[PDB]
Amino acid sequence: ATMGLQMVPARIEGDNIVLYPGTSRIGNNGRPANNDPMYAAWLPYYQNRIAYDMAEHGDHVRFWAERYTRGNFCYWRVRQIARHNQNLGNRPERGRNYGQHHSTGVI
RNA sequence: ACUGAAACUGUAGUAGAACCAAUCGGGGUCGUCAAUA
Repeated sequence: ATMGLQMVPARIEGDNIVLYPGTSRIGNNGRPANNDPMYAAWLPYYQNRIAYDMAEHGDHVRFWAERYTRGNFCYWRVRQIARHNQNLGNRPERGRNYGQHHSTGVI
């Protein structure tokens, strides 16, 4: 279960697998370096739900995200999301803390 | 400036000899499963 920290989001694109670390950078061991955020955004899907403006696997999407904190780590919480053609709208304000998930306001 | 006639292409001969539809295989048995937050 510790091995999941060492995995980067990836997409194959032709004969290449292309890594997508996002705003964070791949540390030497493969974990997100120096406590920068998780390589993928978290799309709240079940316990809190962010429908478009429900997204499915492999939807190309454009979205706002907010850096949120829990425990030793932080991540980009998807705040609102649109299909890549649509417009995601104006910058959202400070998100609500969702239990132990605390907003940083970096959006 | 006188049509020849009459005559069974029949008679004898086994599409057959040899070749395995076969070779191997206990109707058997134990460790999880799942990936997030």
